[PDB]
Amino acid sequence: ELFSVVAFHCPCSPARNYLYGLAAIGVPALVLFIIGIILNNHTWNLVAECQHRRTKNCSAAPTFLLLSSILGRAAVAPVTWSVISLLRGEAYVCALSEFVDPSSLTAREEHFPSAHATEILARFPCKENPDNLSDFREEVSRRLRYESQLFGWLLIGVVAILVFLTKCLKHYCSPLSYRQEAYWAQYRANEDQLFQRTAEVHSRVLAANNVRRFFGFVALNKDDEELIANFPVEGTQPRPQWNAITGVYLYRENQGLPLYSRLHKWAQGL
Amino acid sequence: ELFSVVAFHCPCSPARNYLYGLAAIGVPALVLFIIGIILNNHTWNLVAECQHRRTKNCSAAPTFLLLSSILGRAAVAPVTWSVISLLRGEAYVCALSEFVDPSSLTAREEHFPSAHATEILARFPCKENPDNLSDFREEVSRRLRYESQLFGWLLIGVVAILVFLTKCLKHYCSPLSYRQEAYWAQYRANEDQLFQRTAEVHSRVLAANNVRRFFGFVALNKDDEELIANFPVEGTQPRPQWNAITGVYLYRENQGLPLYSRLHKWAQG
Amino acid sequence: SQELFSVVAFHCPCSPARNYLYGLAAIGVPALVLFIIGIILNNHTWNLVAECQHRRTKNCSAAPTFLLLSSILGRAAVAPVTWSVISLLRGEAYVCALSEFVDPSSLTAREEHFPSAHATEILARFPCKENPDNLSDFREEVSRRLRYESQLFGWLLIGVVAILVFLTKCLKHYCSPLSYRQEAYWAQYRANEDQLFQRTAEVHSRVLAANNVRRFFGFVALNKDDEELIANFPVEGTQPRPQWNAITGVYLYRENQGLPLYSRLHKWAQGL
Amino acid sequence: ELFSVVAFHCPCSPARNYLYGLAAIGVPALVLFIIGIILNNHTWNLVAECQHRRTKNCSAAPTFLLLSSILGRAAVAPVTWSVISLLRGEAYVCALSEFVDPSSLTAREEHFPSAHATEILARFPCKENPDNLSDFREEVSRRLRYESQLFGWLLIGVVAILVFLTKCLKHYCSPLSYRQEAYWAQYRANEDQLFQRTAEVHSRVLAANNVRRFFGFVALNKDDEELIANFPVEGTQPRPQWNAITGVYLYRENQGLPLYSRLHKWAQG
Amino acid sequence: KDVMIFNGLVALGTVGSQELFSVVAFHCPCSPARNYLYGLAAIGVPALVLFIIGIILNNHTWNLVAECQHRRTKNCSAAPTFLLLSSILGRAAVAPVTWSVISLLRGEAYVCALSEFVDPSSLTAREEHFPSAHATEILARFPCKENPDNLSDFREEVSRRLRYESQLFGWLLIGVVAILVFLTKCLKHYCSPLSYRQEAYWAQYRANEDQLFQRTAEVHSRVLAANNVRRFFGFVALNKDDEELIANFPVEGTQPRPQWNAITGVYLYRENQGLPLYSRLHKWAQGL
Amino acid sequence: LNNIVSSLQRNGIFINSLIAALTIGGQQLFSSSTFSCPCQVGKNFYYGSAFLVIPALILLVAGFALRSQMWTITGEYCPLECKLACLRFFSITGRAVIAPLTWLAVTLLTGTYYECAASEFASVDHYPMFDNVSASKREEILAGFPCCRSAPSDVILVRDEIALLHRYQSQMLGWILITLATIAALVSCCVAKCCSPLTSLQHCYWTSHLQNERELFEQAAEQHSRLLMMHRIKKLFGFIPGSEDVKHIRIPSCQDWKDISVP
Amino acid sequence: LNNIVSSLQRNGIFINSLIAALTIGGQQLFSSSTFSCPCQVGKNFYYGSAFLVIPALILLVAGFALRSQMWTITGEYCPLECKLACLRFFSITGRAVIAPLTWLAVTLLTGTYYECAASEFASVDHYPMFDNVSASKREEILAGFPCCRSAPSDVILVRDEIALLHRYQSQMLGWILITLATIAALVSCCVAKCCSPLTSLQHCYWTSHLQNERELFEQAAEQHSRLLMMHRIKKLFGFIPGSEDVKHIRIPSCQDWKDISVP
Repeated sequence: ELFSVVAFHCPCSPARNYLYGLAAIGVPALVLFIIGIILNNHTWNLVAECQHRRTKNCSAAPTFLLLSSILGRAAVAPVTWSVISLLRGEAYVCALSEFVDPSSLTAREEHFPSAHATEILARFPCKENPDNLSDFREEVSRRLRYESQLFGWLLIGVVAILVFLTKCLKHYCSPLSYRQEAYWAQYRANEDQLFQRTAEVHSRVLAANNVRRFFGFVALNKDDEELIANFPVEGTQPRPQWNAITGVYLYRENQGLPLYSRLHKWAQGL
Repeated sequence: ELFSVVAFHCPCSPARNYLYGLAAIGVPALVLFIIGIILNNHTWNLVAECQHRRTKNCSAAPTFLLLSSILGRAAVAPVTWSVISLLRGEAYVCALSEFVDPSSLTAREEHFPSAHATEILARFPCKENPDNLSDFREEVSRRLRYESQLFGWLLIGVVAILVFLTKCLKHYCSPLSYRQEAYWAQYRANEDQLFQRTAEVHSRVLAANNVRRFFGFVALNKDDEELIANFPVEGTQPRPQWNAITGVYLYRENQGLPLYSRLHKWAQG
Repeated sequence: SQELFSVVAFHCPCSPARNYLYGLAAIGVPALVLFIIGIILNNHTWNLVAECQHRRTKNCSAAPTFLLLSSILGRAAVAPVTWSVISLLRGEAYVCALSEFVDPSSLTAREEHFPSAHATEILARFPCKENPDNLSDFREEVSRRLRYESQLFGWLLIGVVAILVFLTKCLKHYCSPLSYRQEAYWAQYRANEDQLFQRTAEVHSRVLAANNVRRFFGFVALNKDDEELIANFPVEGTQPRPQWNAITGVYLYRENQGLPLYSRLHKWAQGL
Repeated sequence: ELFSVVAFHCPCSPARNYLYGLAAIGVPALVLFIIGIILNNHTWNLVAECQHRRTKNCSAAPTFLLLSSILGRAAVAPVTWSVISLLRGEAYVCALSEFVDPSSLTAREEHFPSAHATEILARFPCKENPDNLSDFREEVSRRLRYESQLFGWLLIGVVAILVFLTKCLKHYCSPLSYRQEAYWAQYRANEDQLFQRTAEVHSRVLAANNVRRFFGFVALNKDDEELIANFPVEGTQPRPQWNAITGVYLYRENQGLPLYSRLHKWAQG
Repeated sequence: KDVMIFNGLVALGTVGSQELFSVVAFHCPCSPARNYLYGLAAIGVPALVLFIIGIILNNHTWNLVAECQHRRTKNCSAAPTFLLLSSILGRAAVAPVTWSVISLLRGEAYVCALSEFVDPSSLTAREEHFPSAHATEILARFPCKENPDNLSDFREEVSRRLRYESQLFGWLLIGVVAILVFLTKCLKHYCSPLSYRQEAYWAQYRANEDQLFQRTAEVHSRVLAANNVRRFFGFVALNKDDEELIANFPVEGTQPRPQWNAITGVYLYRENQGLPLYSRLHKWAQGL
Repeated sequence: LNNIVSSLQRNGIFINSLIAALTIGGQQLFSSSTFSCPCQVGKNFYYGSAFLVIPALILLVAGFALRSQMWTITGEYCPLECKLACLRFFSITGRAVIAPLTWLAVTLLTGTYYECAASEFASVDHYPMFDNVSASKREEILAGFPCCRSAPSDVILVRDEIALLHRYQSQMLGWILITLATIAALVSCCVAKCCSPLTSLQHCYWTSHLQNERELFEQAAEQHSRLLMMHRIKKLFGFIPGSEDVKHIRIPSCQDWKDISVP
Repeated sequence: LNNIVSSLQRNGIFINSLIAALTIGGQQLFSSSTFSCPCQVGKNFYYGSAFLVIPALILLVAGFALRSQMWTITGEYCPLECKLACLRFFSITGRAVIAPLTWLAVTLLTGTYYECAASEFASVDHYPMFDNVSASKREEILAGFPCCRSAPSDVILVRDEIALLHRYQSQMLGWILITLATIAALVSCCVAKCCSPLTSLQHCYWTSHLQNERELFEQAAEQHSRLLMMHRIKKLFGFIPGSEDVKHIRIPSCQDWKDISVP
C-alpha cells in the first residue's frame, strides 16, 4: 500500500490547503524533475566541460542548443505528473475552494451565509458540509473540477505544440539531413552500450590480474574463465586519455569526413 | 485506472460546458493529429527539401501530391477520435445542452419554467434535475443524442466518400499503371527496412572499431562477432553523400528505365 | 506476518506531556537503529577505522577524512530518512505528538463551546478517539490541521533531500580531478575486485582447511565439485600480516608514472 | 495449539501477579539464554581448556574477549523475547497494575475508592472492574502500556548502540586488519564443515573394518565401497594428539606466517 | 541434528495427546478428598507410565543390565555410567517432563488438587461467607463450573489463584530442568577423559558401527539360512539381490559363544597401548 | 517407497500402535452404535460387566490364536529349548495381550460401561432422600436413572453426583490397571533379560535367522512341489509344459488318467 | 502394486474379514429395507424365526458348496489319506461357516429380529395391567405393539420394558453364541494340531504344493488341448495356423468336414 501513503488528503482550512495543494503536487514534480537531470548522461559531460577548462571561454551559442535537450529529455516527467493531477481534479479543487466567490454560486437561491464564507467554503473538498448546502457544494465541486480539467487539457495542448515546434526547428536549423542524424543517433547509443559493456570486462580482467598477485590464483566461474583467456590487459588507461573522451561534441568534420562522437575524434588520433 | 483519468466529466453550467466540451475532445484530436505528422517520414524530407535549397526553387504544385499524403494519412487519428466521441454522444449532449429552445420542447405540456431557462437545461447531462422535469430531461437527452449520432454517421459517411474520390482520382491521374505502383510501394517500404537494418550494423561495427582503439579490445556477444567478422568498415560516408538521399522524389526516369527511390537515382551515379 | 506487524504498530497514549515522549521514541529509536545498521554494513567505515588504528599518529588531514565521511553517511542516512518521511506522511506519529499543543482559541467550525477547565488533558485525548461526542467536530478539526502539519513537513523533507542529493552529486563531479566517465570505470573496478576477492578468499580458505584436515585424519572428504578445487587451486602457505596490512585502508588515487592505481590492492600489485 | 497453552493469563491479585510476570518472562528468557550457551561451540573448548591446564596457567585477560563472544551471541534470544513482551505490553500491565498511584490518576473526577486501593487496582487487567470505573481501566492500562513500550524502545536502542560499540572497539583493539578477520572467519567455518564431514567418512570406513573382521564381510550401499576403496583406514589417532587440537586459540605467528587455529598449528608440525 | 528431531516429535506427540486427553476424558470429580487424589493421579500416572516406556524402548538400557548381570561387581567406570545414564534420561525422561509441565501450564489438573486446601477466610473483596461444615464441600464443586451465580464472584478468584499457582509452578519446573541440563553438560565434559571432538567422533562412530552391524546381521541371517537350504534341498532359488550376497559374502560359520558375549556390555575405553578403542567390538577385532 | 512402509511394518512398536488405534476406534464405534444401556432393575450389572469382559476375552484369545508359531510352541510342549520356547512365548504374548489391555483401558477411561455396570451397587444410605420404606423401589429407581431416565424429581442432581462418583472410580481403575500393566511389562522384560542365555544382539539375530529360514524353506517347498508336478507331467504326457512341445506328444489313453490320480 | 493386493488376497484372515464385512452390510441393508415386522397375532414367531435361520442356513450351504475341492473330497469319501481329507475338510469348513456365524451374531446384536420373533412369548402374568378375562385379546395386543403400533394407552412404557427385556436377552445370546463359537474354534484347532501327522510347516508347504500343482496341471491340460487342436488342423488343412500359410493348402471337400466332427 505504498501508493496509499502518498494518497492526497485535503486539509480543509482557509488560507492553508492551497499551500498543501502546492507542496503535495509541486514537490513530487520537483523530485521528478531532479531525477530527470541526474540520470541524464548529457548533463554530466556538460558539467565536466566547464570543469576542466576552468575559465568558461566558450560562449552561450553552443550551450543553449544542448541545454534545452537536457531539460527537454527530463522536463517530460514533471509534466506527465502535473497533467495527471489536474485531470484527476483533486489537486485543484482543494487548492482553490477557498477563493470561490460567494456571489458566483448558482443552482440555488441566496442561501449562502456570510458569517464565515471562506471557512465554510474551505471545507467543501472534505464533504463535511451541512445538507442544506449540498446543492452548493455539488455546484462548486463540479465547477472547480472544470477549471482543472480545462487547464489540464490545455497544458497537454501546449506540450503538443512545443514538441512539434521543436521537432521542426531541430530539423530545419541543424545543418544535417534527418537520415544522417538517425545514423548519428544510432551511433551514440551503439557506442555507449559497447563502452559500458567493455568497461565492465576490462574492469574484471584488471581485477583478476591483481587478486592473483595477492593469493597466487583467482577463483572464476566457468564462463568467466573465457573472459581472462580472451581479453588480456597490460595496464591502465592514462588520465589525460580518459580526459579527452569526456565532454560535449559538436560535429567536427575531419578532412572532408565526419566524426560522430568525441571519442571518434580521438580515435583518428586527433 | 487511466480510463478514469481521461473520462469525460460534464460540468453542468451555462455558457461553460460547451467551452469545456470543445477543449475536451478537440485537444486530444490535436494531440492525435500532431502525432501523425511527427511519426510520418513523408513530412521530414518535405521539411528537408525546404532547408537545402534556401531559395524556394521547387514549385508547390508537384509537391502538393505528397503534401496531401501526410495530412491524409495522419487524418485518421482525428477522425477516428472525433467520430468515436460523436457516436458515444456524451461530448455533444453536454456541449449543446444549453442551446435547446424551451418553447420548442415536446413530449409534455407547456409547463417548462422560463425564469432561469439555461440554468436548468445546462444541468440535464448530470441528471441534477427535479423529477418533475424528468420527461423533459429524457426528451432533450434523446433528441440531442440523436443529432450527435446523426452527425457521427454523417461524418463517417463523408470520410468514406473522400477516400473513394481520393483513391479513384489518384490511380486515374498517375502516369503509371497501378500494378507498377504496387511494385514501387513494395520498394520504398522494402528499402527502408534494409536501410534501417544496415544503419545499426554499420553503426555498431563503427562503434567497435572506436572502442577497440581506446581500450585495446571490444566486448561482444556470440552474434556480434559475426558482425565484426563478416562486415568490416573502413571509414565514414561524406556529408554531401548523405545529402543526396534525403528529400522528396517524383518518378524521375533514366534512359527509359525507372528509378523508384532517390537513393536508386544516386546508385546510378 | 500479521503478528509481527501488530507488535511494532503505533499505539498512541493519549495523555499530556507523555505521548510526544513516546512519539519521539516510536520514531527516533527505529531511526537510530536503522542508522546504526547503515554504519556497520558500510564497508567504508571499517578501513576508515583501520586507518585510524594502524598509523597511530593521525597522519591524514581533515580533507581526506571529510571526503570519505560524506559517503559513509550518504550511503547510510538514506534508511533513517525513508523511515522518518514515511512516518510523517502517515501522520499518526505527529498528531499523537502535538495533540496537546494546539491553541484552543485557534479552533474553528464551532463557537466558544470548547471547555477551558483542563484544556491540555482533553486535547491530548483526540488521537485515540477518546473524545466527548459534543466535541467530535473539534476532534476532527484538530485531527486534520495536525495531519496537514505533518504532511506538509513530510513533503517538505523530501524536497530538501532531493535538493541535497542533486547538489552533492553536482559538487562531487565538479570538484574531483577525474572526469565523470573515469569514475564510472573506477566504480566498476572496486565492485569487480571486491566480488572476486571475497569469492576467491573462500576457495583459498577451503583449500587451507582441506590441507590441514588431511594431515590429521590422514585424508580428506570432498564433494564432487570440491574435488576440482583442490587440484585446480593449490596453495603453498599463508600470507604474512604486513601483506594483509597493505590492502586494508582508505585509498585516494595515487597516480604512478602517469598511470593510475585504482585501489590499495592495485598499488600493492605494483610493489610500490 | 502450543501458543494457547503458553498464552499469558494475568492473575489479577495484589502483590502476586508481578511475581507471575517475572516468571512468565524471566524463565522463558532464562531458558532461551541457556540454549544460546549450550549450542555454542566456543563455550565448550573454553571449559575444555580449563580441563588440561587445571591450574589457571593462562591469564584471564586474553580469554576475556571469547567470554564477550559467548555472551553476545547467546544474548539475542533473551533480548528478542524480552523486547517482544515489552512491546506487546501484556507482561508489564499485569506486573505493575496494583502500583498505580490513585492521586496521580486522571481522565476522571475523583471517584476512586480507597477501601481496597491495591485490590481494585489489581483486578484492572482482567476486565473484573466496575463499569463506573471503566474509563479508569482504560486510563491506567494506556499509561502502563505506554511505560512498557518506552522501555522496549529504549532497550532495543541500547542493544543497537552496544552492538555498534562492541563492533567499533573490536575492530579497533584487535591486532589484525578487518580483512584478515574476514579470511579467518571464512577459514573457521570451512574447517568445521570439512572436519565434521570427514568424521562421518572416517567412522564409516573404520566401522566397516571392525564389522568385516567379525562377520567376514560387510553389507554396503552403492557409495560405501567407493568410501572404502578411496579412503582406507590404517589405524586410529592417539588421544594426546587430539588434545592438541582442542581448546581455545589466539592468533599466534610462526616464522612470520599466521596460524589460524590449533589444528593449523598441529598441521605445521 | 537427528537427536533433536527425535525428541521434538515426542514432545509434539505428548502435547497433542495432552490436548486430546484434556477434551475427551477429563472430568474433575467435585467431591471432597476425591478430586485431590484424582488431580494428583491426573499428573503422576501418565508421568510415571510415560517414563517407563522410555526405559523399555531404550536399547542401551539392557546393555547396562547385561554387563551388570555379567560382571556382578559393578566394575563399570564412572565415566561410561555418566554417559549412559545421561543418555537414557536425555532420550527417555524428556517425555514425562513435557507432559508434567503442560499439564501444570493448562492448570486444569492442578486446580482440582488444592481446591480442598483453599482457606475460606483467605478470600477477599467481600466478607467470608461459608458455613463451618460445608466450606470444604462447596469449594470442591468450584472446578465443575456448576456453581451458582451467587458464588460465582468467589469462584473466579479461587479458580484463578490456583491457576496462577499452576502456571507459576509449571514455569518453575522448566527452570529446574533447564538448569540441570546445563549443569549436566558441563559435568559431562569436565569429568570426561577425552575432549568433545573425541566425544563427537566416538558417539558418531557408535551410531555408524551399530547401523552397519544391524544391516550386516540381517544379511548374515539370510545368507546362513540360504546355505542351509542348499544342504537340505541340493538347490536354492534366490532373487537378484540375495543371490549376489551369497556369491559375495562367504560364510565364516558360527562365532564362538564367548566372542558374542565379548561384544556386548559397557565400554571400558581401554587404550590399546595408547591406541584408542572406541567399543568392545573394536577391541575384539584389534585384540585378534 | 513401499519398501520403507514394509520396513516400518517390521517395526513391532508401529504394528502394536496400529492395533491399539484400531481397537480404540472400534470400541468408540461400538459404544456410540450398539450399547443402549439396558435399564432393568433385576440384572443390569450383568450387561455392563459382560460388555467389559467378553470383548476383552475374545480379543485376547484372537491375539493368542492368530499367531501360527504358538501352535508349534504348544506342539513342542505337548535345557536351551525350554528357554527358547519361553522367550518366544513371552514375545508373542506381548502382542497377544496388548489389544485387550487397550480395550479395557479405553472403556474404563470413557466410563460409560462402568457407569451402567455398577450403578445399582451405589450406596444411598448416606443420602436422606432415599428412604423407600418399601426398600424395593429404591433399587428400581437407582437402576433406572443412569441409563436414559432423567426423572426430574430433585433426584437428578443426586444422580449426577452418584454418576460422578462412579465415573471417578472408573477413571482410577483404568489408570490403576495401566500402572499395573506397565509394572508387569517391566518385570516381564527383566525375565527376558535375566533368564535369557543368549546375548541381547544374539536374540535379534536369531529371530531374524528364524524368519529368514522359515520363508526360505516355504519358498523351497513350493518350488520342490512345482518341480515334482513338472516331472509328473513330463513323465506322463512326455513333454515339459511351458517349453517347445512340438517335438513329441504321449496322447495318453483312458488308463493313464488313473495313474496321476494317486496324489 | 497389484501383486501386493493379490498377496493379501492369499491371506485367509483378510478374505474372511471381507466376507464378514460384506455379510454385515448386506444384513443391515436387508433389515433397513425389507423386514417390515408383520404384526399378526397368529404366526409372528414364525416370521422372525425364519428370518433368523433361513439366511444362516443358505449362507452356510453356499459357503460349503462354492468350494470346488469339497466335491473331490466327497467323491474320494464316496491311513494318511483319511487324515489329509479330514484336515482339508476342517480348513474349508472354517471359511464355509464363518459367514453364517457372522449373520447370526450381527442379527442378535441388533436385536430387532429377536424382538419381533419371540414377542408373543413374553410373560405378562407378572404385570397386573394385563388381566384380559377374555385371555385372547392379551396375546393380540402383545403381538401388536412390538411391530409399529404405539397404542398410547399406558401400555407403551410396559411394552418398552418388555422390549428391553427381550433385547437384553438377544444381546446375551449373541455374545453367548460368540463365546461358544470361539471355544469351538480353539478345540477344533487343537484337533488340527493333535491328529495331524504332518509338521506345522509341513502342512503349509503341502498346501502350497497342492495349489501350485493344480494350477500347473490346469495350464498343462489347456496347452495340451491347444496343441491337439493345432495338430488336428495341421493334419486336416495341411498347414499350421498362425504361421506362414503360403506354402500349401488342402482345400478340403465336403467329406472332410465330417471327420473333424467326431470330437
